[PDB]
Amino acid sequence: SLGFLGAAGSTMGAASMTLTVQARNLLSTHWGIKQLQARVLAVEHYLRDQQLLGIWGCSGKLICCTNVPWNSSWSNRNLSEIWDNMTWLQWDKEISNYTQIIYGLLEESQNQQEKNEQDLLAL
Amino acid sequence: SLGFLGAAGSTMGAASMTLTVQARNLLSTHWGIKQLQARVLAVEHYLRDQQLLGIWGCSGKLICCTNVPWNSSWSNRNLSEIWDNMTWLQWDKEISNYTQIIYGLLEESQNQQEKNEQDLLAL
Amino acid sequence: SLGFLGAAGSTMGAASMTLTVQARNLLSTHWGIKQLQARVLAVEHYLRDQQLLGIWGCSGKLICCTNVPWNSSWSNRNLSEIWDNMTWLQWDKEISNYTQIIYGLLEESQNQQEKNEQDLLAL
Amino acid sequence: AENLWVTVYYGVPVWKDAETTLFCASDHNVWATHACVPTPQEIHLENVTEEFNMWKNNMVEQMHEDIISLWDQSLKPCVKLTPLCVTLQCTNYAPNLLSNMRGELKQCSFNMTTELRDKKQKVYSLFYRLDVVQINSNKEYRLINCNTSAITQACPKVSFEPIPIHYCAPAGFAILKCKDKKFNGTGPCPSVSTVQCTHGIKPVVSTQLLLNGSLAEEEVIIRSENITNNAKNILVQLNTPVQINCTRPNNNTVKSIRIGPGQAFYYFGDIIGDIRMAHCNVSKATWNETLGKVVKQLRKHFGNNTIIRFAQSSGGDLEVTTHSFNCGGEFFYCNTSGLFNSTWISNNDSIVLPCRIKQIINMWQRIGQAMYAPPIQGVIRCVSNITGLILTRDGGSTNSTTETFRPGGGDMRDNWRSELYKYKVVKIEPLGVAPTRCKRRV
Amino acid sequence: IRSENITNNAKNILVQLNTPVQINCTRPNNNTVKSIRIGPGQAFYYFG
Amino acid sequence: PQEIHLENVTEEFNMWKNNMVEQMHEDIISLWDQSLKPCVKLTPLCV
Amino acid sequence: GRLFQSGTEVKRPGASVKISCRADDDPYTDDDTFTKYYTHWIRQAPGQPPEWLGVISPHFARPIYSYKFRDRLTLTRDSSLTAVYFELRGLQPDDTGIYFCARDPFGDMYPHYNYHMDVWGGGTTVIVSS
Amino acid sequence: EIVLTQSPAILSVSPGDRVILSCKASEGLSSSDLAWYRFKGGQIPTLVIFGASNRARGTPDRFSGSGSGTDFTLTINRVEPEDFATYYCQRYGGTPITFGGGTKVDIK
Ligand SMILES: *[C@@H]1O[C@H](CO)[C@@H](O[C@@H]2O[C@H](CO)[C@@H](O[C@@H]3O[C@H](CO[C@H]4O[C@H](CO)[C@@H](O)[C@H](O[C@H]5O[C@H](CO)[C@@H](O)[C@H](O)[C@@H]5O)[C@@H]4O)[C@@H](O)[C@H](O[C@H]4O[C@H](CO)[C@@H](O)[C@H](O)[C@@H]4O[C@H]4O[C@H](CO)[C@@H](O)[C@H](O)[C@@H]4O)[C@@H]3O)[C@H](O)[C@H]2NC(C)=O)[C@H](O)[C@H]1NC(C)=O
Ligand SMILES: *[C@@H]1O[C@H](CO)[C@@H](O[C@@H]2O[C@H](CO)[C@@H](O[C@@H]3O[C@H](CO)[C@@H](O)[C@H](O)[C@@H]3O)[C@H](O)[C@H]2NC(C)=O)[C@H](O)[C@H]1NC(C)=O
Ligand SMILES: *[C@@H]1O[C@H](CO)[C@@H](O[C@@H]2O[C@H](CO)[C@@H](O)[C@H](O)[C@H]2NC(C)=O)[C@H](O)[C@H]1NC(C)=O
Ligand SMILES: *[C@@H]1O[C@H](CO)[C@@H](O[C@@H]2O[C@H](CO)[C@@H](O)[C@H](O)[C@H]2NC(C)=O)[C@H](O)[C@H]1NC(C)=O
Ligand SMILES: *[C@@H]1O[C@H](CO)[C@@H](O)[C@H](O)[C@H]1NC(C)=O
Ligand SMILES: *[C@@H]1O[C@H](CO)[C@@H](O)[C@H](O)[C@H]1NC(C)=O
Ligand SMILES: *[C@@H]1O[C@H](CO)[C@@H](O)[C@H](O)[C@H]1NC(C)=O
Ligand SMILES: *[C@@H]1O[C@H](CO)[C@@H](O)[C@H](O)[C@H]1NC(C)=O
Ligand SMILES: *[C@@H]1O[C@H](CO)[C@@H](O)[C@H](O)[C@H]1NC(C)=O
Ligand SMILES: *[C@@H]1O[C@H](CO)[C@@H](O)[C@H](O)[C@H]1NC(C)=O
Ligand SMILES: *[C@@H]1O[C@H](CO)[C@@H](O)[C@H](O)[C@H]1NC(C)=O
Ligand SMILES: *[C@@H]1O[C@H](CO)[C@@H](O)[C@H](O)[C@H]1NC(C)=O
Ligand SMILES: *[C@@H]1O[C@H](CO)[C@@H](O)[C@H](O)[C@H]1NC(C)=O
Ligand SMILES: *[C@@H]1O[C@H](CO)[C@@H](O)[C@H](O)[C@H]1NC(C)=O
Ligand SMILES: *[C@@H]1O[C@H](CO)[C@@H](O)[C@H](O)[C@H]1NC(C)=O
Repeated sequence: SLGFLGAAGSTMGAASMTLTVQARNLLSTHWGIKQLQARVLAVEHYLRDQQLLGIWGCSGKLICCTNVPWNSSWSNRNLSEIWDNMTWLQWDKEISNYTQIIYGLLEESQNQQEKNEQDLLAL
Repeated sequence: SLGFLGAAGSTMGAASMTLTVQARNLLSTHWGIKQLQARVLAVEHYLRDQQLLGIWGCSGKLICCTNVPWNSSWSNRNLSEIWDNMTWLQWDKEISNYTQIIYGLLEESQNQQEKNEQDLLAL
Repeated sequence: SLGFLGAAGSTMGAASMTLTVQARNLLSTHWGIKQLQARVLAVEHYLRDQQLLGIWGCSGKLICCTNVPWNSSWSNRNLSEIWDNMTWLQWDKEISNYTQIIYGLLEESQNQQEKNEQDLLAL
Repeated sequence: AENLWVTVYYGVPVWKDAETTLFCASDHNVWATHACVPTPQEIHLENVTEEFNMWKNNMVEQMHEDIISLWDQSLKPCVKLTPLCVTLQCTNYAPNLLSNMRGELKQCSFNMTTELRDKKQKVYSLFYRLDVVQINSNKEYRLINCNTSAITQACPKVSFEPIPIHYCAPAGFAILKCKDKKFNGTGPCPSVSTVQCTHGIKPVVSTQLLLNGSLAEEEVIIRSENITNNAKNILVQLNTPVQINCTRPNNNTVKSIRIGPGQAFYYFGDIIGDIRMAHCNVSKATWNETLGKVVKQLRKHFGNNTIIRFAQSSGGDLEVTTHSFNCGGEFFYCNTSGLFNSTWISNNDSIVLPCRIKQIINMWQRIGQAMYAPPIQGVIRCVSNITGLILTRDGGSTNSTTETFRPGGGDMRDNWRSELYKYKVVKIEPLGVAPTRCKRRV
Repeated sequence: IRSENITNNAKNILVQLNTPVQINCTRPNNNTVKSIRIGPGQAFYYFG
Repeated sequence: PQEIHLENVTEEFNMWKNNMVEQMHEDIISLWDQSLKPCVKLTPLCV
Repeated sequence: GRLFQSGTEVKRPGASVKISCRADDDPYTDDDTFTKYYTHWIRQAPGQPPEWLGVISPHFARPIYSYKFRDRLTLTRDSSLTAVYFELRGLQPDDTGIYFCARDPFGDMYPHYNYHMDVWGGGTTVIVSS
Repeated sequence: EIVLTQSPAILSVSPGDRVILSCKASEGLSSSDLAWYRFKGGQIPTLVIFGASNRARGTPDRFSGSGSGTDFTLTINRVEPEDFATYYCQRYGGTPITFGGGTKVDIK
């Protein structure tokens, strides 16, 4: 019971129970072409994030698990100092330059979980 | 083998097997901007219902089960009179005012399942 | 590591591991309405293929399994001559006139699966 | 394990032939580069065949509309030249001249409205021979394209140089590119590539030649549909570029006048210098060597002892019987009949071509609309490459050994079929169907 | 017959017949048409 | 209305660089001439 | 719908004939018919099969003649984009007969690249005697 | 040069049967460049068929015909009093094009 973008300054351990208000507001003459571009751009920005979550084995979930290990070169912080003191805005600025290497590394864990499950089901 | 909207007046116990013909037809100069708005409106109306079914743990399924109990204040009808006598049009008018509370109660059951499954999978 | 449409002339047994390079590029004044017409058509062509894979029980997966048996009238080829010699372009031309029945036959494997599980979950 | 079941695959390399909408990408102003997507990154393929075929593509027929709509967009907000259609008292400027230029460069005077509608203004100007028509001392001439069209003056702020643009496809589509050395019109390609969009495509306007086009490989290649048929044009492509030089040595003067409230009109002034004629120079030795090379290339289809004879054009309008192009903002028309002399049997100077200037032009046959060409102040020069010619042949009886070849064409799509011949739009489908031994759980 | 209300004489009454009845009319004048040019590029077709 | 208040969060606010005061300046001059297109053009006044 | 050509002119040996084949009769019209459609001219003698006489392209009125009537046949259009002409110099008492003009896309249109003379227009007659 | 000949030059038939209009080619037509015209004395010669087998705009269901290689046939389903007229077939390709001689149907 916080609202849309209400837990943006709270703790990450307490903001993980209110992920529904940010995931349900992503879809909801001179002005004839001005209003038409927004309804295309919002649908495209929603479908890009829906496509990026469908190829990781997390289509339909909010908090899913993967098999990719967390490298220590990205961040040296432990569990006791991230989910108890830092917010999401301070955490996004620390791994902002490592987004392009994780998003590929989460991809190769899909087919490796898809091929080895394939021949297991062909027996 | 009925067609599109063929079981609209049939029994709810018999129209639950023909859910395919309605879920597959939702996607398929003066008239230059008239035809462009209709496809955007259809895409948005399909993606809204796909987003509402993705945050309930029922993404990719047609008939899913939830954990929210049925309150007796919404309807006092038993099982022998709903799935044998009434159709869907007569049933939608009885719970037409209790939609936004069921839609709100169905959202917390996703988080209360996902947090417990995340706490169970962390061991 | 081949690139976009890199395994198009390779073997089907070797092109089954590079499915992500073609599945992630499906979404990414005179020219004011020329550029706007493509952003609707690409989103519609992506959403049609996402809707066709959602009503088969394969929403979120790349290589899924079904219960529909492969008939011998469509193709009399064995396993050692398809996934070792033929490419993905030569295989599509052999079953090009059988797509309209299999897409029907994959539908009835869904409603016979969700219903027969449903009474399994009501006990 | 013998009873195979069907499986579907997402993201599979399989495609089909389909048409779609291409958009612009290119990186005062020109007609094209006003609002486009800012732009290599090619992916090579191996041992896959594809049936490439030109003259039936959907890219050279969408560009033919995307060029004329872009030309109309650069002609709509300019000044409409309505009140020019008056009686022009017009005689010969520079009389008793014993040179070649005698009939052209006529001096006419007429009345023109100003910003005050009660007052008029007498003005003097020079118009070419192809711009005035007499109608029944000095004579009373009128405009060439007034009784069937309404002329609009083009905007002098925009330019007319061809900026290389790229036609780029959205998500879900690709461009197959053939990378073969020798490649005719219809047939398979041994090595293809999947590209998003192409290199620099210059949208130049030219007839009877191919100026500033793409080059070719080490051998000259010819292209036609069914070249025994003498109805389709022969799109040849030279291996080495030959240069043509032409200027306009008459010193021009552009004078301004105000036809109404807010509008403007730039007309021809006088000539301060010598009354000369524009002419395009080509080097004779390399042009004769190029003609011998294309004759030796064309001799592979009609045996050995067949006399190939280059002739002049047939006739018609000015855009086929002469060669027309666009130099800096001015439209030229040169006869080029000095390059198609006597025939070829198996057993340091420069050739000049007389070139005239027509102001009122009518491109792509827009009936009811016409554009005015404002003059360019000073001497303007143009050096151009020639990569490709437009040739067609005639019929004949059975006992015929003199196969004639005349430079015709005139189709604007042939200028875009020599630069978009190695590209083919294609639509990929991500749904694959295959049987295997797999079976899902209950 | 069809109307919003029969007792209300403000709404129109749309009737629909069971059989189609024909009605014929011609223009028996020859009515030649002449043309004139009103300006640059336009046209004007007037009465002859 | 329907505002949402936030706590424990700071943001680097900055005027004279926003893309909203330069979009409104275009939206006003694009709407000014739209109300003058069906009106009468005052051409023959200049006597 | 239909093409229009007029003329019932008689001729003498040693003169020239002029046959105009227009589309939509009112002179101030912008049919645009002679713009993206080839036009065939075909002669027919009485008691003889019809023979080809000459096609004209709609791009810039570039004519394509045959070898039988090459050196004595000029045909083009005027400044307006209608009313193609037909000038046959060097007359003869052998070509007495009817003349026809037909519209033909000649494989240049967008649907299917067909080859058909969808409409023929009128048909004039040319006789010559002394 | 491909000469186009027609052996049934004279034909006579009753209204209400099927007639065969055959045509022979010289050397290997491309099976996609051929046309049939319905000529008459002092009328408008219209087209009846495209290419090998494709109907025109003003053509009813009773007009058809196929053929490939060097033989081309026209198969009329029923004979009407508005169809008793001569027919002329033509080809395309290299200039000059040549008609197919001439055939004629008649009432008897
Ligand atoms: C096939 O391709 C070839 C390419 O190889 C084409 O050949 C070229 O075509 C272009 C067409 O635009 C020619 O450009 C024009 O050149 C004019 C001549 O200027 C030259 O000489 C002067 C002498 O002082 C030099 O200064 C110039 O150098 C300029 O460029 C260099 C580049 O680095 C700069 O560093 C310099 O500082 C100069 O800027 C040239 O060498 C030139 O006058 C003309 O420019 C006019 O038009 C442009 C665009 O509108 C204006 O920006 C500019 O101010 C000029 O404007 C004129 O008109 C206005 C009207 O108000 C007047 O107020 C001005 O005073 C002025 O008179 C233009 O740039 C090019 O020369 C030519 N050759 C080469 C080798 O590139 C073929 O055309 C092509 N064939 C086709 C398409 O059929
Ligand atoms: C381009 O035009 C040429 C010329 O019309 C076409 O070539 C022709 O092709 C046909 C086959 O489709 C040939 O017919 C064959 O004739 C031989 C006897 O010569 C016969 O034994 C065969 O059974 C067949 O009927 C025809 O001869 C040939 N003409 C010439 C002059 O070679 C060609 O098909 C056209 N199209 C292309 C190249 O795509
Ligand atoms: C282009 O050059 C040719 C060749 O000089 C011109 O052809 C001349 O045409 C006239 C017209 O009857 C003939 O009398 C001359 O004999 C022709 N010249 C030669 C050398 O045969 C032609 O007029 C020029 N212009 C155009 C527009 O083609
Ligand atoms: C519009 O004006 C042009 C220019 O005069 C006309 O073209 C000429 O028409 C006469 C008709 O007697 C011909 O003799 C000339 O040869 C034509 N000049 C050419 C082709 O350059 C044109 O006919 C006029 N259009 C009209 C009146 O509809
Ligand atoms: C904000 O910070 C205070 C103390 O700094 C803390 O007590 C509080 O829980 C935080 N969150 C909110 C939402 O106020
Ligand atoms: C094509 O090349 C790949 C490797 O580059 C090879 O595995 C495959 O067998 C080749 N296909 C054919 C038909 O030669
Ligand atoms: C301009 O108008 C005046 C008004 O009478 C006339 O005398 C004069 O001849 C006109 N100018 C021309 C060039 O005809
Ligand atoms: C194109 O070249 C290939 C290679 O020789 C040839 O087989 C084919 O017939 C040619 N096609 C045409 C239309 O010339
Ligand atoms: C044409 O211009 C070029 C420009 O460098 C020059 O080199 C050449 O000598 C000129 N003349 C000819 C005949 O090419
Ligand atoms: C052109 O080149 C050929 C080379 O075979 C040469 O014989 C001839 O003399 C040259 N000149 C002319 C005018 O043909
Ligand atoms: C024409 O001559 C060339 C000379 O290189 C030869 O290769 C070719 O075979 C000849 N053409 C014919 C049809 O013999
Ligand atoms: C081409 O050159 C020859 C050389 O004498 C000349 O006789 C002929 O007239 C020229 N061709 C033309 C069209 O002028
Ligand atoms: C042309 O005339 C102008 C007018 O002042 C002069 O400056 C210029 O030198 C002349 N010559 C050239 C080649 O531009
Ligand atoms: C002609 O082609 C050559 C080939 O590299 C090129 O260097 C030159 O710039 C071209 N001339 C132009 C575009 O004017
Ligand atoms: C009019 O009525 C006649 C006979 O009553 C009928 O045949 C015809 O279809 C009707 N409609 C039209 C548009 O003529």
